[PDB]
Amino acid sequence: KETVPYQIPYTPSELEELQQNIKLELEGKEQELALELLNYLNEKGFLSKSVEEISDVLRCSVEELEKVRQKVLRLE
Repeated sequence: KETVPYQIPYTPSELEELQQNIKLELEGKEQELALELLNYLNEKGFLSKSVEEISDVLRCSVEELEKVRQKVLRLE
């Protein structure tokens, strides 16, 4: 790869795909958190920090954030 990529820093397709996949996959008390942070800050989601970060920001358990993230990341 010579020239710079296209998914940098962050692309819309990724964010939109993340939120959609969240509400399309997760549910109950899983998609809410994921979508919450996603809509709360687009910069924090696709390439968001470690699970610990998102968890600390959402004040929710890391385990949950990990499950939702893995479910929405499994697509990749």
